[PDB]
Amino acid sequence: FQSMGECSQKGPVPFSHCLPTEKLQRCEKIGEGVFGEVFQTIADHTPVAIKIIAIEGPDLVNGSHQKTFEEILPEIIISKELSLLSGEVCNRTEGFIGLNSVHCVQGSYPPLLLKAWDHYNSTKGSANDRPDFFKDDQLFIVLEFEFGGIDLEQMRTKLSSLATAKSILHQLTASLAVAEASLRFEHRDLHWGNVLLKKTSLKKLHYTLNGKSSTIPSCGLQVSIIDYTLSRLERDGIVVFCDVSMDEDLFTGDGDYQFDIYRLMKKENNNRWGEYHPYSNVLWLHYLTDKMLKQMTFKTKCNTPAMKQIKRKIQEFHRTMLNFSSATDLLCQHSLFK
Ligand SMILES: Nc1ncnc2c1c(Cl)cn2[C@@H]1O[C@H](CO)[C@@H](O)[C@H]1O
Ligand SMILES: [Co+2]
Ligand code: NA
Repeated sequence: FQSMGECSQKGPVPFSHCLPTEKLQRCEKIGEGVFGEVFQTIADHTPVAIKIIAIEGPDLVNGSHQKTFEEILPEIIISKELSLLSGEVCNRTEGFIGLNSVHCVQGSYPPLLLKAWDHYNSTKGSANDRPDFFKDDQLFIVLEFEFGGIDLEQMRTKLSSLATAKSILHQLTASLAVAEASLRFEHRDLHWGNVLLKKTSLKKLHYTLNGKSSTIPSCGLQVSIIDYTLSRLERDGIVVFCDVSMDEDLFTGDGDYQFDIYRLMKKENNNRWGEYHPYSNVLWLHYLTDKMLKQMTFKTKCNTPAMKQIKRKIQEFHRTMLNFSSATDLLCQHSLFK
């Protein structure tokens, strides 16, 4: 059965099942990675994001081998578990992205998606191969997500002030804490492409951690965490994760603190990726705080002592947070969030 038993179709479906004519025609490419492609479209007046990953074939795609179904299952499972936290009671958060559906699709790549791919290449430039070489027996996983807004990297020059950065860090820490508490979750790849920002009219956002509800001032933005390709969690003691113990390349990057975080995770976990080490979530939050202070540039600087104090408190968070054991420890004990 398709979509984890929430679609009545059995066996692979064509692209047109997921992308009927008007939905396909409205696709625009919004992102990419070695994994594949991300398109935005609209259905029932509501934007969605469609992540398309080739699986099970022998061709290199963007320079790498395609995952098998067994290899892609963890991202599918984790996407669903994290989405479901929006509807839970004891441990509840909307800070992970909604998952609408997941399909296994068979076919060559739609010409209309190639048109969108071309437009992105012509305007932004792509690091990927044009995905025009797939045959009619090719399998894909198509994940349809809630549209989460714009990634923090693309918002480098677009945020109002460091007050907004504080909200963003609080939202991220709370979401991670709730997922720790519910699922013994580690994201493991929370670079600034994976933090999405969308406008909200809500003044406060709500979460529940181990039965205790609280709120976070939004500063007009709702944060969504995406991309569970490297993530880990467990349910009733059964662990789902990406075993990267034998990966060379993941640990040899340079030129950004991001690449150090991979090495620092490996140090923390002794290269045993099945274990639960929620300190990895602290390391990613440190990397994001570091981006907030060193790479983000804000429309309004910290011009008054009250704004300079927010800046100082974020600097203080940066210099103290590595002494906390988990996002839960940070949320519950760090002075930034009191
Ligand atoms: N649900 C989303 N809503 C909005 N943008 C999204 C997504 C996803 Cl998933 C990915 N992206 C974009 O694609 C890139 C590669 O994954 C990300 O960095 C986002 O820009
Ligand atoms: Co379906
Ligand atoms: Na969200």
